Amino acid sequence: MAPVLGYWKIRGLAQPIRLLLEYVGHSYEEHSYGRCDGEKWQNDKHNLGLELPNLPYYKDGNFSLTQSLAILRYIADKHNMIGNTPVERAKISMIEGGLVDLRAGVSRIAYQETFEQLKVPYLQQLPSTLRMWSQFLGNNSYLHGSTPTHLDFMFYEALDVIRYLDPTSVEAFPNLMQFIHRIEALPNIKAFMESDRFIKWPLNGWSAYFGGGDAPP
Amino acid sequence: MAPVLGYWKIRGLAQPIRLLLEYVGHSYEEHSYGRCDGEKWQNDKHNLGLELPNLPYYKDGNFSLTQSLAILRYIADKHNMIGNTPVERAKISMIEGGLVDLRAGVSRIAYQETFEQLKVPYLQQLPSTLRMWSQFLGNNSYLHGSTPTHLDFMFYEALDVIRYLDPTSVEAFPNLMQFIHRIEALPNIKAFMESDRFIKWPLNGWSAYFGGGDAPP
Ligand SMILES: N[C@@H](CCC(=O)N[C@@H](CS)C(=O)NCC(=O)O)C(=O)O
Ligand SMILES: N[C@@H](CCC(=O)N[C@@H](CS)C(=O)NCC(=O)O)C(=O)O
Ligand SMILES: [Zn+2]
Ligand SMILES: [Zn+2]
Repeated sequence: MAPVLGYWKIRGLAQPIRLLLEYVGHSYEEHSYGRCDGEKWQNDKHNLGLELPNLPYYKDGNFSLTQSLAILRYIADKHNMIGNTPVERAKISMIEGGLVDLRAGVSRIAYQETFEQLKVPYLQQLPSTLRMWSQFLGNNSYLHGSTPTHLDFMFYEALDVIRYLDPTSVEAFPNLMQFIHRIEALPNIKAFMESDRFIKWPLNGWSAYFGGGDAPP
Repeated sequence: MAPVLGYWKIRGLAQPIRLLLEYVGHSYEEHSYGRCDGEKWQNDKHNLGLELPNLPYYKDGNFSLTQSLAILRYIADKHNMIGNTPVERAKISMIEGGLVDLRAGVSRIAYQETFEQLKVPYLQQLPSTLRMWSQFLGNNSYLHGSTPTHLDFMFYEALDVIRYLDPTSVEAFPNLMQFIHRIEALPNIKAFMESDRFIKWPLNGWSAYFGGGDAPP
């Protein structure tokens, strides 16, 4: 019946997609692959009709996609959240790119042993990165236009992951904190987050020294 | 008068932009940062009017962008290459994501001392990735539609870099070689590749162990 979103049973790259789906209210099924389901994925991989096999994937009948940003932009596009002029469309793609980097910064250091060493320079850098994001947000409720878009769920997830790594870093910018609360207050987001479905943990792949494991440390 | 692309004087993330710009004739000047211009950049960084400062950038009057894919898409959009329906748009974004992944597989190991060890499993996985790309392209001349797009220059650059790392990986796929030759024969691209301004080297940032340094070994 309903479209499928396949991903590891983790937050990671798919969580902004789930948040967007939930916020716009579109029906979907998740096909989760748990920590011990590596081989199940291997069996499905070349077998789902996908043109560029990967996780996450997204299947709706005949139509299928991979690449998390493409999936997210597909849903976004349905709600006219990707811009209407070359200038605006570009601006949105820049925002996405920066948000991809914001998230990936955490991922780049989370999978190696020396994470606690790497954390040190990371936090030296972070405040300017965050400052950049807080000036870009400014006094607006959302990153672009005046209602939530996929950029906002991207940004929320990144922030939330990063607050976890160091709660005070994000806490130093009032507008980012108020943003975090703004999104958590969105009724479909709140309901989702309070539901059976919601995946609080892990933030990254299970094998991560930070954001990994079956539960928080 | 002319728009400005700014980047390190390397191939890297900018090469497909440059290739696209030279293919369509969107006239431009290139503000180049050399190996020893770290300080230069640091100082322009916050005084170029950039909302999200970063390399590469693109300035065109009052308009500016960062994010390599965003710049790429801005130009492509102006030339009708990012699709016209939500489905087509979404597939194009999927192909982009796959292509960024393909280029990044090189970058993720090339900067590490340990590159020659990491090379070995990279080359074990590589044949399966190239197979995916080879079948996705099939008998078509170009990745999407019937004329060159930004995807085809992202793809060309990724494959050229990979061929350099391991020629016969790519030569095992005749359709991929024909694609490389097809791009190289486009008259605008050819004249470009033969010009003084072209950058043949380095592939990655100078400080890299694969595709780094001021010239090939
Ligand atoms: N750029 C891709 C990266 C996807 C990716 O690397 N996915 C990983 C986990 S986050 C995976 O398990 N891929 C499946 C596979 O390698 O077969 C995206 O955004 O989707
Ligand atoms: N996701 C960005 C990455 C940008 C990036 O990492 N740029 C590096 C060089 S590859 C840089 O020098 N950034 C400028 C800076 O960090 O100040 C893109 O695609 O443009
Ligand atoms: Zn809808
Ligand atoms: Zn033109």
